[PDB]
Amino acid sequence: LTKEEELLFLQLPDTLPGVGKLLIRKSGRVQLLLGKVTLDVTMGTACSFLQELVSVGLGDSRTGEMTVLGHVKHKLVCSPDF
Amino acid sequence: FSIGIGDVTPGQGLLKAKYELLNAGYKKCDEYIEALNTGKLQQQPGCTAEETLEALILKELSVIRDHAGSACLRELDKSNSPLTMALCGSKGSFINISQMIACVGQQAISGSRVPDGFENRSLPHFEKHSKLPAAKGFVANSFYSGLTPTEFFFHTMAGREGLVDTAVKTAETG
Amino acid sequence: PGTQMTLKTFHFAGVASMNITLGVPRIKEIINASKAISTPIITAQLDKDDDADYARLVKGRIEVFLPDDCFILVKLSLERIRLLRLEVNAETVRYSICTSKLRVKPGDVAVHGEAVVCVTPRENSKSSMYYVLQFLKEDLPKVVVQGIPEVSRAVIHIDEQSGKEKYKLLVEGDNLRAVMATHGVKGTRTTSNNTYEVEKTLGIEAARTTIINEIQYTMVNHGMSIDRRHVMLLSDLMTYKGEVLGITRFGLAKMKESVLMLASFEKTADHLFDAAY
Amino acid sequence: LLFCPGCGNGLIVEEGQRCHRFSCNTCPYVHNITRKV
Amino acid sequence: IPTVEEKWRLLPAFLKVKGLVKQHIDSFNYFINVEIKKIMKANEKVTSDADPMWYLKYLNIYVGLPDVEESFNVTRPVSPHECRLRDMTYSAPITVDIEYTRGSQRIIRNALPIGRMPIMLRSSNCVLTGKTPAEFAKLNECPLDPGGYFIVKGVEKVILIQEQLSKNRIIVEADRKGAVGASVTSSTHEKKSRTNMAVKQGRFYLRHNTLSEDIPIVIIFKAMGVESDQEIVQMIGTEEHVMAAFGPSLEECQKAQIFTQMQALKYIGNKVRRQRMWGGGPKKTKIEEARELLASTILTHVPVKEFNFRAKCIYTAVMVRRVILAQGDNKVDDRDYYGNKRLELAGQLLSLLFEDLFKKFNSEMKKIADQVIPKQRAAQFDVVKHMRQDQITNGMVNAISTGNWSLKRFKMDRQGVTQVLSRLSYISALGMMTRISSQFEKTRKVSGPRSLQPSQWGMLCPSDTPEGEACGLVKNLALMTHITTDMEDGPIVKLASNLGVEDVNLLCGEELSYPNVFLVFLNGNILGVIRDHKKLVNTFRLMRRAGYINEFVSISTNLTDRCVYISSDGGRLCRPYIIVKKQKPAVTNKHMEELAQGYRNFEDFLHESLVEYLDVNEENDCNIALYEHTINKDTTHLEIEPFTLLGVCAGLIPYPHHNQSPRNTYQCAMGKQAMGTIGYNQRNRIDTLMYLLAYPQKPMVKTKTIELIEFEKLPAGQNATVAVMSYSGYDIEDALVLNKASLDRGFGRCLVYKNAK
Amino acid sequence: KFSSRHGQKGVCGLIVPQEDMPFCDSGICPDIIMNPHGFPSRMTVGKLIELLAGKAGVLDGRFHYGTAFGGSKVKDVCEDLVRHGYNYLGKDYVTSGITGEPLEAYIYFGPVYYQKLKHMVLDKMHARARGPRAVLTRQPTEGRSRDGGLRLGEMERDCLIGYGASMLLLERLMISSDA
Amino acid sequence: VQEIDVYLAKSLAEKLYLFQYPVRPASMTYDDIPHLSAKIKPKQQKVELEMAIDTLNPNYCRSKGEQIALNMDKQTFCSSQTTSNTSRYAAALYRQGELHLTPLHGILQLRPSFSYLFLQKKHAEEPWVHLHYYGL
Amino acid sequence: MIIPVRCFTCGKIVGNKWEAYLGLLQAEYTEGDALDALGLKRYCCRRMLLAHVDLIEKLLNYAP
Repeated sequence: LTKEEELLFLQLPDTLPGVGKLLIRKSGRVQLLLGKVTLDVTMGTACSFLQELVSVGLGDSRTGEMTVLGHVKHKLVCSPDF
Repeated sequence: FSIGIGDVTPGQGLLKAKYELLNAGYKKCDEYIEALNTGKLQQQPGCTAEETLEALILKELSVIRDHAGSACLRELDKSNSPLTMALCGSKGSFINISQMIACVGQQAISGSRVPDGFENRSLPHFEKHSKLPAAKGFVANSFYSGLTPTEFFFHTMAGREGLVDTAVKTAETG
Repeated sequence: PGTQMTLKTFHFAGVASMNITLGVPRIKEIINASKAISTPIITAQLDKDDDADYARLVKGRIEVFLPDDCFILVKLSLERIRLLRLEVNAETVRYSICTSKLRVKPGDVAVHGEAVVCVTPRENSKSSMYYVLQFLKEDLPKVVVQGIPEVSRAVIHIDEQSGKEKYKLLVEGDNLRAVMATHGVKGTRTTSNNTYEVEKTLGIEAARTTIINEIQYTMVNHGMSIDRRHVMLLSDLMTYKGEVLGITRFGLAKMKESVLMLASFEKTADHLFDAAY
Repeated sequence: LLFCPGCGNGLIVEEGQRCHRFSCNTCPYVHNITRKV
Repeated sequence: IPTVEEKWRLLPAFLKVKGLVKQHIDSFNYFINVEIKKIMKANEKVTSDADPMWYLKYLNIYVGLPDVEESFNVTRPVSPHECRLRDMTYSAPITVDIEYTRGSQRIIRNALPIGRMPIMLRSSNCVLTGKTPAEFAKLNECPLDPGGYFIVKGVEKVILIQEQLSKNRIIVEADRKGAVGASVTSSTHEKKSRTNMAVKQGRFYLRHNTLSEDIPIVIIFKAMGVESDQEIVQMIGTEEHVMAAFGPSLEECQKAQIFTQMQALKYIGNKVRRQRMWGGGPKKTKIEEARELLASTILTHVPVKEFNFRAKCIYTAVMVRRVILAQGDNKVDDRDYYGNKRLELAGQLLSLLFEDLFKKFNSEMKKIADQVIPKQRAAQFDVVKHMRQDQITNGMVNAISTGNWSLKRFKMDRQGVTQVLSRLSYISALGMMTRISSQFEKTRKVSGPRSLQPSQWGMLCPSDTPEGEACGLVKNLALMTHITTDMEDGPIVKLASNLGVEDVNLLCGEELSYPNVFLVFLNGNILGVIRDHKKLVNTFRLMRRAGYINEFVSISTNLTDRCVYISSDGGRLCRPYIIVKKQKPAVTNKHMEELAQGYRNFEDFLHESLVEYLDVNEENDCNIALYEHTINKDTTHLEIEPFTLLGVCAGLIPYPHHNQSPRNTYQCAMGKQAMGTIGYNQRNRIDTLMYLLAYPQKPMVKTKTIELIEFEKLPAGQNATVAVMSYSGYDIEDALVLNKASLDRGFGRCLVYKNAK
Repeated sequence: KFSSRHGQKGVCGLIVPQEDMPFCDSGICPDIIMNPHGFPSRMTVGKLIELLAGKAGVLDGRFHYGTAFGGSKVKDVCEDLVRHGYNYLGKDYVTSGITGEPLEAYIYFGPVYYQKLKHMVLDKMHARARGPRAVLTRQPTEGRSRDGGLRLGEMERDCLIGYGASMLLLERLMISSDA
Repeated sequence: VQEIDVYLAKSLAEKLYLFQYPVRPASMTYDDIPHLSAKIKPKQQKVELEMAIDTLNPNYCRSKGEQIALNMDKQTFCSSQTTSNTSRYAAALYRQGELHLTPLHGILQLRPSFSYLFLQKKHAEEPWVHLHYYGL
Repeated sequence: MIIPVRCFTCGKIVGNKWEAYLGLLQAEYTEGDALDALGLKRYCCRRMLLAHVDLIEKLLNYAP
């Protein structure tokens, strides 16, 4: 993939509770060696930018202030491959 | 009269004239089929030319069957059955002393070789997008050395003409 | 003879294109003379006794760019494509687009467009601001490139038959008199394959002979040669009143024929009860 | 051809009589235009 | 031992649990087993509208088996004799316990017969399963009868298997005139027909089930509001041709008007024809645009089952893009392709009738309840008044006998299904069974679907045709071709959420992107986004191939269109195949000494990626090879054996190589009726045309498939010395100078019986 | 009715007695007889072989297989016929009962497996004495339910009227059902 | 082999709501967010704003809104809500040195509403809104 | 059902020779040689024993 300072958006397959690490391998096979050693060896996703998102964190302006922060980058997914 | 088997066995001294012509035929058909991706010969003429490497391969397999037939009807010793049921219009013809000796090919569907019906290939027991005298029906085994299960299922699909021909014949005539 | 043989006659025909079209079920079309016939094929000769080029000139005689915005309509591939397809002109395109400027919807005549060497068809000012729609479609298609103004594709037969080189026009569009201006021609040998059209376009016994030969094409396929006097008798049945109303399977407006055939609508139904009441 | 990017609606006229400019229906905005096929 | 014997001794391995007839018995076993409980889930729960809520509730409806097992022949147990002589019928009552929500509170749970199940002879409830050819004496019957046929007033009624096309699936044909996107969906209920059309020179409309006219699509997309018509066009496509071609429809809609949902949809609010049911909308006076939109939850009428209409939106927007086949003149999708035709089978018709008879009885119970309000007594719902019991009997028997599955909820009054087993031998006793019957084929004399398509090499026989009218229209499902009933879609939903299949509510009309292969059709059900087909599919295969999800879940990867299906629904044909492992068949030349003698118990060649089950589609992906002897190293599966396209009634010729196809069609018709030994019953039974022989002889040039039928213990013809000789003008056009002194010495007796009743 | 296992459905033309049928040299005379005119135009060569693996499987005790796309070829069967004393081709050397001297051209033999179909000429005994036109339903004896015999339906009377003789047609009219 | 580590950042992501725009791809256009007049709901956002239209072009045919009402001109939005990958772990800001996971709330798409004529309990009442900038 | 007493095309008597093979298939010759120790030196009777199906036993299993 790419090694930059984007503000990405992951997907992770749902693991009920039975620090992450993008320990990228060679040849681009990017992996995720995570505690409870399961290897969510995953990324490379269908693109975007027909949608120009905004990653607002709702500050709850009824009590706070909302903020436009992280508009959009190349979203990511995970799929624990076998 | 007694048609035994030797009435429908070609000699083992002129089986050659089928194997070598199979080699030559498949060779030239492969040459052209390779060509239609590069086109050094070339089609266009024909007009069209996409499946006008159909007419040429059709008539190459026709040359194959004509050669084979004429090999089915030369060494037949004259003291023979079906030879003596086509020398006399009695029962059957010279294109049935050939489907029983050398080359029952080629079947068709509608005056055209077997279409697809899996995507870009006729049968799945083959390779994608690759027309040839095998992936689009062309039996090459005489009913003596009968056939293979990719030459039977291209036989009950031109066979199912004489069962649909003689079954919608009585649709308009009735 | 429509019932017996269909096997070794319509399938060799193995395997080639170029003029082997129909067999026995053409009997249905000849008898019925139905207008839903999908083969209105109209044969006709040409400057026949010639070479491929000699007749090819008349063959060519027989018979596409960016539409824009900001007060401009379109252009044309008026380049050597037409000059190597068929003799037409940018002025011919102007003349055609002048004709109703559309088919079946009220476009304009606009008198006129194409004020350049290549057509500038002058999308008429947006009086009907509704649509650039017709402004695009009505010019997009062919207007001077159909060769009969109502026809499917023309055909050419550069074929060496009867020893010499024959050259025909297997046109597929009704009706005859399409061969008025085929300055070939060969007008003596102009023919047809649709009974009701040749009824009005050509002579009466012309249509009788066409019905004779039409059923004598469904039987040349292998073996079967029924007696010519039989099809002669059928053709005589076709043309009692001269004006050719061939014996159809549902009825005829020919009072000297048998009125029994009229009732055979395949078959009797409630209509006879309604007529009885 | 083109979409009036204000409210995501359609474009209407040529207007080349004056210039390239528009009054997109129901999207009360103006853009210019150009270059169909 | 050799390379070969392995692949030709997989037959008695799979021909025991799921073989040649046993699809019939499997389907109906499941339909006795669980699907009846499924239909029980359509409980009553509505019956007490004008009442203190005296609802019924079926506790557990089983076919004589709630808490019971020996209720499977409830006429004081009875064999098929005592049903083929006394003319009685099999019967097991579909008993149930009920849960009166009674206001007098007596919740009565007596086991109540609701009718009778005509049990398929030799199902997993009959008294003829798990028994030896010695136990087959007290039950008067052969061991080797086909089994799977019903008992209809002493008449053996089989159920021909139909070929009804797939539901839930677009059918993008291409008429000679224009394209037709006709998604003939269903919901197990009705033939809903929400077809699109390329109607008038680039003008798109919906001949919905009801709607009064043709509705311009852009207004339809308004009806599931995507009102930013920019979104409509970008979703339909992003290239030049797609946008331009679709343009006219948006232009016409806007020229009419552009409104949101609360307007420009009264344009369809009143233009609706299911408004024709003004009397069918008695309550809810709320009826107009907003209210056929409230009832537009059923304006699903399609596989996709959401309440926020984005699912139906994308369905219409892939419809609209797979009707404009990018100048849909070169692209053609043909009907007769056995990935499309899904076999509805004896059990499936019985399941329709389960559904409809229980619902009809419940409806009449509801009517009685809704009239019994004046009755101040306890028997508003009581068993005593609940007395249509043993009258589902008559419905079932009438259906199986007259051949009429007369219906109202499913829009089909089908007649012509059930027939009588042609017991002229046990050869035609099978050939009658294992027969598939065609369907509409709009003009059946238009012989398009009459020639045998190459699209079921295997799964349907090549030469079984009754010349005449039923050629290519009655079909012998003639061999190894296993069959699927239904699955659970859940454990593919999980693998979709995991394996890299996005949620479509995270993206917009990017869906013209060639890296983004985005057919994910979980049985028509909606779609799945994510790219990387050539990993999702391959890891999904290589996950089911190792003991996980049940080996039937075929997935096609076509590249002309972005096709990646997940077809896990019924009607699918199948076949077993040897896994090549992409280099060498995974049977290793030494499974024989496990394939034959001891262990690898069996079907455990399916839990080890050794041999696996295809479909038509997955065959359209894979690359099979006839023999090992000519594998070329790109093959995905391997043929178990060539001789199982020629099937049970058709693999009777010796050396079917050398004959023509017409000759084997003739024989595979004749061989059926030919006088033969009906088997072992014969004398104990009574039946009309028992055309026995008296001195029959085994074949003597036999086929490895003559043995497997078991019907070489029961040969159908004398074995005759024969010359090839022309005697004297009587032989001539296929005539036989049969000498006497062999008719005298018994060559070819007959024992024509008949029957007076 | 006979069948053959090869869609070769002959019928008993003659029924000859034992003494007239040809006998090879051993003593074998046919049960059935075909004539070699069903083969060369039907091309069932799956029958010239079945008679090889019959006569080679019994003369040796074997019990042979010709299975779809497998089987047992012609060479081994030929050698079996050799081992028990016959041709490669299994064509016997017959003399003719009628006159008592060798047939000039040899005569194929060996076991076939003739099936014996339904639809005989005894279940198909049918005839009609008279047909009047009744008063109950006012019908002649059409098809069944009155007798067996004929039914001159559409194409049948279409042929009847298409003869070309005047009072042949008149007679057909006058004798049709009633006059 | 960049082995960058992913913080399971507990920095409150309950606030995080992805907003999507299947509206503005034409020229990398954005809202130039303020333009506030801001109104937002927590459930089915229905973001209603001050997307006031530019003025350089000739008057933008203001008679349109003057036909009924435009009071500059709000181009408001109703949020097409979704249930989606937000609960997978729906990531956030990622440097090449650090990586902060934060699990978002339900993503919501946004689209203009075309206002051409049980959230009302409190969710529809909630729009007291302030879209503002703070490096955080 | 039972054994033809005569070889339909030979004449030889046969029915005397079925309770010897069921005693000569357990001395365990090859069928082709249980049918040479009893006389059958032609096509005919080899058919008439090799090809026949003794449904007698299995039918009589439940006769009454």
